[PDB]
Amino acid sequence: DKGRFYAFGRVFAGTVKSGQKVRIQGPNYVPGKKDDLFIKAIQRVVLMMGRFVEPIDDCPAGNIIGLVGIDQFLLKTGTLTTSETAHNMKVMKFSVSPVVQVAVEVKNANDLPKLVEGLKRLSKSDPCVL
Amino acid sequence: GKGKPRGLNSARKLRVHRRNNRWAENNYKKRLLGTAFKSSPFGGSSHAKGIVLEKLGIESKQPNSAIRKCVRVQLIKNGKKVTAFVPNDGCLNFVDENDEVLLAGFGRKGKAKGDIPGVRFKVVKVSGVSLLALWKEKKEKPRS
Amino acid sequence: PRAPRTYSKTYSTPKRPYESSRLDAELKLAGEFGLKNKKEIYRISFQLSKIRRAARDLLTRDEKDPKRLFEGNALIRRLVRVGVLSEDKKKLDYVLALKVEDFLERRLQTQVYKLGLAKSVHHARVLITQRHIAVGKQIVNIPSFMVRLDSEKHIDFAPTSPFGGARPGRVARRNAAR
Amino acid sequence: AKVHGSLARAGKVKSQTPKVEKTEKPKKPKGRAYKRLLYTRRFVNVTLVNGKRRMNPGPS
Amino acid sequence: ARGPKKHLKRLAAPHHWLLDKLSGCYAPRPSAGPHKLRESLPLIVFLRNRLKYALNGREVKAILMQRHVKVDGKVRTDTTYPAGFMDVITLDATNENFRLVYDVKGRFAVHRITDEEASYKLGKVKKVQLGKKGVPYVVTHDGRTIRYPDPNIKVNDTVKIDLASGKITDFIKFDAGKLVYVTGGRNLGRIGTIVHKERHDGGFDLVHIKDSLDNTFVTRLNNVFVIGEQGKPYISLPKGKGIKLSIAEERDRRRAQQ
Amino acid sequence: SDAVTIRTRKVISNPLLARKQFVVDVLHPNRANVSKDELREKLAEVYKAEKDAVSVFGFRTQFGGGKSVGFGLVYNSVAEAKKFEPTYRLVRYGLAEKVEKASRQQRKQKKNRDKKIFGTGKRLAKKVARRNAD
RNA sequence: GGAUAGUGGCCUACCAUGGUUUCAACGGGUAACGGGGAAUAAGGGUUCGAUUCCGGAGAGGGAGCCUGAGAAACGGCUACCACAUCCAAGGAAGGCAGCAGGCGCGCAAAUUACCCAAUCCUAAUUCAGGGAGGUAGUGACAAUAAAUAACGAUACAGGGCCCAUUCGGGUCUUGUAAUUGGAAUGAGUACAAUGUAAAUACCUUAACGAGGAACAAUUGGAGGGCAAGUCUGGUGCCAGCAGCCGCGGUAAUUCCAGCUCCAAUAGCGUAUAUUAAAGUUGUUGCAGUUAAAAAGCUCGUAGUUGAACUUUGGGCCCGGUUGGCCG
Repeated sequence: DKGRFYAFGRVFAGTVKSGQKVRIQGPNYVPGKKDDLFIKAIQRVVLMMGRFVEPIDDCPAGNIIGLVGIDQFLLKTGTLTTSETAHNMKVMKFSVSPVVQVAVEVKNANDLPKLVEGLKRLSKSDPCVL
Repeated sequence: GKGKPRGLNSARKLRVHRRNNRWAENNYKKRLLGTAFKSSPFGGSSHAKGIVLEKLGIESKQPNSAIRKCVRVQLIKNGKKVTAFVPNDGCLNFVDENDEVLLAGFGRKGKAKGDIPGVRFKVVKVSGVSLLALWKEKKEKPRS
Repeated sequence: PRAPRTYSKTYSTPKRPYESSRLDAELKLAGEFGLKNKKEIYRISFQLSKIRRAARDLLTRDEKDPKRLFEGNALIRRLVRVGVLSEDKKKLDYVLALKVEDFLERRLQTQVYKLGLAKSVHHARVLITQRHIAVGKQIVNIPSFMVRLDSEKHIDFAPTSPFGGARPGRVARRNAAR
Repeated sequence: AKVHGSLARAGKVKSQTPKVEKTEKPKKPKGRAYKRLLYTRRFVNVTLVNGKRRMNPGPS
Repeated sequence: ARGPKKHLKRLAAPHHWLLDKLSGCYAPRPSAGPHKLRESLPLIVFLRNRLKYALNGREVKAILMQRHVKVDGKVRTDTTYPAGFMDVITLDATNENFRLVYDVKGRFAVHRITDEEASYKLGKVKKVQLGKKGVPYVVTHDGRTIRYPDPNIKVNDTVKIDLASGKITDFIKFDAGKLVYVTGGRNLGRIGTIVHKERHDGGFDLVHIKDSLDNTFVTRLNNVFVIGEQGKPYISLPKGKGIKLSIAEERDRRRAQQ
Repeated sequence: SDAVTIRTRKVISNPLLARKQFVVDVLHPNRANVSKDELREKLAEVYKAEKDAVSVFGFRTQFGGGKSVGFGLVYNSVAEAKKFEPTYRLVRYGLAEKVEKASRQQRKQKKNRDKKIFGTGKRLAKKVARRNAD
């Protein structure tokens, strides 16, 4: 669909329950002052399988689980926690930094929102064009 | 006799001036002719989103001096060209190219406000957040 | 698709809101009778407008008019029941001459001040919002009761009140226990 | 007659102004107590009379 | 609307049953029967909100088929039976007989009648006509038909059905000086005397009725109901006797009672 | 609970269904409320009935407490009470037991599947047993 | 003459050339279903009215038709039109503007929940069913009440008035306090009872639940209209403010920050539309020489208005309403 991506992830500590207040911490977040720390709760929890949604209310720690109620806050990576000083993990070092560049234009009408939402879609789909 | 008909059965006759002479009022032909529906670029509504295409700047008119840091927005409904203006100082930094912005009127119901010429639409919401709370550091704009 | 329940507003904002003389006048009344906001005074002024407007349409009729007397007799009976009109001036004239003070001093807070159960208008507000004072055998929490001089002899501390015997109190219990 | 004016001086006064914190003050009584505070400070405890009533007199 | 309609919503109900508005948004639609839908009273509200024996609909349902209520002599079991005017309700236990009559105010009353009065019922004949095989028959306001009437019986008269064998036992001629009950219109619920009436041979025949206190009111002939002659009624009148005092007098009457 | 002094108002007799309906007012000074079963036990002797012969409902607590207003019924016989009173209040104290019929939505789904099959379907059950055995 | 259940150019054959229209026909569109009504104000009046009730239309656009008392039924079919599912390629099954819920669109609009317990309806009929309906969940659409605090004792500063024994008491006070004390319940916790098909909510109430660092209330302005600074610091016609007039070009009563004040208060501001304002739509109730406006003048249709005159009076009585000697 359009902009309803389910966020794949891995749970290490705590049992994730659908419909729970969640404090999302981004890479720029620090435990000292204000950052991109939002208190938006998670809508539900969906199990990952062969292209179909499996609703699950709760899931314990130590597993790998994707969640729904995200993708309009985060950009590339992040962590969702509830502790007041939950430190973020190390920054992932990508394989190859962008080198080759091209100029993208369009000869059609003012489809700027379509192109920007498309590039956002690629950006969220994989470590694609920044 | 004041120049107006005063017959006991002159209701229709007195009515036909009232139907045609009332066209002079601004409230009449601006409402039941469709000017807001077909001529105004807002569609006769209260709020409208849009997409920014460039960053512009207009100076001031008579005795005055100010670059108002206006913006150019294409509305998502009618697909027309409309020049907007942020009513807030220092909000040029937060807005950027390729931004979904919600705008509204100026309170004048369709004429330019002051020393800023041409613009009749004011930026209200930016990328799902508002500029008023943005200056107060209450909320932070999302990156995307 | 049930029948729509009727609702209405009980106050009207003025056509002239910013007059320094008007604010000083209403602030004197609000503070004197112990009011928290200006909605309460604006509420009873709408009733003043209503009752004056409601009385106006009777005087548009000749004396001894069947609608005028029945509505008039019912009108004077209601306002003399609540006591805003004197007993011997029931001549459908002082109802229009009635001022904001008359409808304001019939408030339960004022009568609590009159009977001296509070000794201060602010004290009257705190003993009525804490369901400490009752009328007859029913406990009243709403500050505005418009006692009608018929229940006035039963304004007394409720049997289930900390001051009138009963339990000593909540905070006093912990201090005594400590 | 220009439409491409410079867009560099936006947010200049806001960035250069000194930053200070809100000074702590005793808590105010909200509700009927505040209007009573209005009652005393306007008629009961009016200080500066002279010729006409003032609200916030300045340092003379 | 694709044929007839079987429902009544609880805002189009005529006021004379005095039903509320919050307790449900529908109305207990009476079925087709002796009287019109807008001119009858359902038994559901008559047993629950009028006389207060029952509190629930299923309670009323179990009452009827247990063979207790008897309407117009017959037992009957329909919950939505359209009870109307001059319908006798017979109760085996509780020794009470009910006759539904319009009250002074203008609604249905709770008048209690004796068993002897419950033995007969008075009706308003609508049309007299010679049917098939030439046998004449008359039809009352409830639609019940009586055959072979007395020649002197004409349009707009009163009959007394035995209520047991369905046979007439007494008739009342329509003329001046007859006690009359108004049934319908804005001025229903009164009883006066017949003095005169303009023919007005263009429809909507009009009559003038004077009350016992010289209160003259005018109502159509479609709403009148002869109940006797001057001073001698054939039925037990309800309390108040439809004098309809001026609106100031009920306040005086209520004040005097208390 | 202390000196309840239950008083009955608007008492009427209904031989139509052999029960009496009335509105009951109670007073509970220096007490929160009164539980339903105590009224039923306390109303048995005043109207000569037994414990399982009175049914009550309502009792909306008045603001401030100390008094409650409700409506009560008294049944002449146990067998009579079963065939008048609905099941919801019979099961409440001790006079019935509501066996759960699974759930509402399950019943609708089962009913619809019954409509989709014509006849008893036992011939259909064995026919697909052999045809889908492979 | 056919058909209907019925009258009828409803249709057919013949005959006649008729029928409507400046008293606004006909034709265009309606961000037009109509009314019962809502907004808003002395009166008059203006706008809106899909929307809780009634009367009409639709089941995606037409047409045809089945049964059925009752349908041109689409949660019933048939042809075409545009979509669109499933396919182990023959074909089968479709119309959520019914309830939830999903996508597109849009400034704009909620749960893929529970119960038939209530108010009714239907069937062979108490018993069964009804996303009818009710309840619950989200919800600052709009409406009502109403939290965030009251009270004592000390230090100043007082006003009538007693002493007139010195500027001493001030005996009664109204507030200010980097003064201190008790008493008070609520929000929030929920043992318990009632509530509800079961519940969840209201209230009662074991018990826990203020001394401020706390249980912390905001939205805008302080030049005029528009009540609220000639306070402090920063920028210096740049940034800007401002609904209008209007301030900033190194002394800002208007910009940005701190103090204070003002307006409303769990409400406030902003944008669009309407109403009173507007005697700026003027029938009530506008102006027409110079503010915008007497057609160049004359004749005249429709329309509007249009002379006076024709029953005035005088007596005889009767019964109703108001107050009035005599209570």
